[PDB]
Amino acid sequence: KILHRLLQE
Amino acid sequence: KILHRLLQE
Amino acid sequence: SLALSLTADQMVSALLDAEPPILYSEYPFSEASMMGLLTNLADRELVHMINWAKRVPGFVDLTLHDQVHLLECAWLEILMIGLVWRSMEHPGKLLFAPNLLLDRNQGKCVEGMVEIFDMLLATSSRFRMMNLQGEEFVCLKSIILLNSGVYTFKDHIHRVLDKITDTLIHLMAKAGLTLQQQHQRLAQLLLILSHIRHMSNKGMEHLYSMKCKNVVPLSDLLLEMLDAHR
Amino acid sequence: SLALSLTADQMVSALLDAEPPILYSEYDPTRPFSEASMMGLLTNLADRELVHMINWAKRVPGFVDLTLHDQVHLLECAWLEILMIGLVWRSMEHPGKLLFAPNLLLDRNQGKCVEGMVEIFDMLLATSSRFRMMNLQGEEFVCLKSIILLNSGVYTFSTLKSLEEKDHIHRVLDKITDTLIHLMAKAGLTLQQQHQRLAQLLLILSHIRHMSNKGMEHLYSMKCKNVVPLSDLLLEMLDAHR
Ligand SMILES: Oc1ccc(C(c2ccc(O)cc2)(C(F)(F)F)C(F)(F)F)cc1
Ligand SMILES: Oc1ccc(C(c2ccc(O)cc2)(C(F)(F)F)C(F)(F)F)cc1
Repeated sequence: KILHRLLQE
Repeated sequence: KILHRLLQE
Repeated sequence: SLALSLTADQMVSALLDAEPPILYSEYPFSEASMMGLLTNLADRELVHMINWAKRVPGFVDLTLHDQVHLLECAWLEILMIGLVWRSMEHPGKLLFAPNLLLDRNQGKCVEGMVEIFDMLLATSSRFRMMNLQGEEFVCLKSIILLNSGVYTFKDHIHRVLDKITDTLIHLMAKAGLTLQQQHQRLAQLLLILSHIRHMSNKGMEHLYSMKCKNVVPLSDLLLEMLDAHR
Repeated sequence: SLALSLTADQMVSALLDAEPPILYSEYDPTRPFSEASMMGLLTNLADRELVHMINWAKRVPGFVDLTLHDQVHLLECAWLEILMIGLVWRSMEHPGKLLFAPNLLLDRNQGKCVEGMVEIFDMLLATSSRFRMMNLQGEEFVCLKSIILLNSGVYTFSTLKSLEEKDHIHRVLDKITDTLIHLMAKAGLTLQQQHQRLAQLLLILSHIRHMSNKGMEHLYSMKCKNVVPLSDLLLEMLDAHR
């Protein structure tokens, strides 16, 4: 899930 | 419109 | 335009005074029976809403076309905030009418409904914990009427909107709030209007989908108000 | 908490510092366009802005203090509002035009070129016009943008404790409110004028919420049409709504 991933960086 | 009528009492 | 020459006291009193009455529902549920009751009630509330509107200081100084526009844009928002207001002292419950007080489980009887119930209940809880006052409530309801459709048309409406703002702070100074509590409360109240707009948008889609499913026929008035949104 | 401790001026500095960059599009004015292609260009652009937005959000005081779950929710709820207010801000000094990118400045006539998009463009234009008449300031705009991120999802978050997640957010919002007053007082506004402008600014957020909801319905609809293809992150953000 892309957003989840970007928020974790 | 019914609204028109109602607004003009 | 008389609205501008009124004092805060007078504005508040005019608004409290124009308040529409709390209507009763026709005296468990299915989808058809539920939507039947609610749409019957909503139709009656609309008639009283239109009359309340003409009693909002400044509203009647607009051309008929502008009155129609504002009401067409804000009608569901105004129904919803009223609903939330009178449900305030019934935590977990939505007081549609004194004889029709529903909870969330009753919201699952209509497809797509429980999601909207939840948002409504949330708003009610927020108002409750903010200890929203009736005088504040009527100011907010009035702001919704003049604001929701204004940027989609004006100085007259913003003058009046400013006046209502002045009236809200006034009410707060009275209750004994410090300057800092005043501008913090003002902001808190106005930000909830954003959520009310969101609930309206979701509600309008839901209503449109139920018209499409031909679950219950809608009144010509309700269909007319709905249609103004597409 | 670092956020609840900043001064008005430090708050403004922090937000101004965290501003994402203005991106370019693949627009080629040598090429005439179609409704669909112009929608491809805008979609590609929004997808790239989104990535910048997510990293911008991390830099908004208080945001990082929340659970990943809460962060995800706020962005899912606020993303299109944030793209939109950013768009109207940079279009502010171009009356009648939307500045999607420095190399892509559109008027409504060309937005009519796509389906049901013109209604949204006109709303966006109206907002910019409103910003213009209010003479909105840069420090005010950054305050508003962060209010949207924090506020839009705060009522739709819930067993007992997460209740304290909501209270932290409300404290941050209160600070941003204090910040806006500070600014207005500085610009030499009477008390009455500060209150009135504060209300004017916050009421605009209602219209932005309205535009977002309309845009979301238009996006979901593009998808169902399989004409304009959507990016993966964005199909994902869209889905978090319907
Ligand atoms: O106080 C009311 C009364 C009716 C409603 C309606 C409604 C209630 C819940 C919804 O999810 C959608 C519409 C209903 F369909 F029930 F009549 C409507 F009038 F807005 F359409 C909302 C608020
Ligand atoms: O920075 C922005 C802001 C809005 C947009 C729009 C958009 C958003 C997502 C898309 O896939 C296409 C357009 C939207 F509909 F959101 F407003 C548009 F204005 F370009 F239409 C694109 C980029």
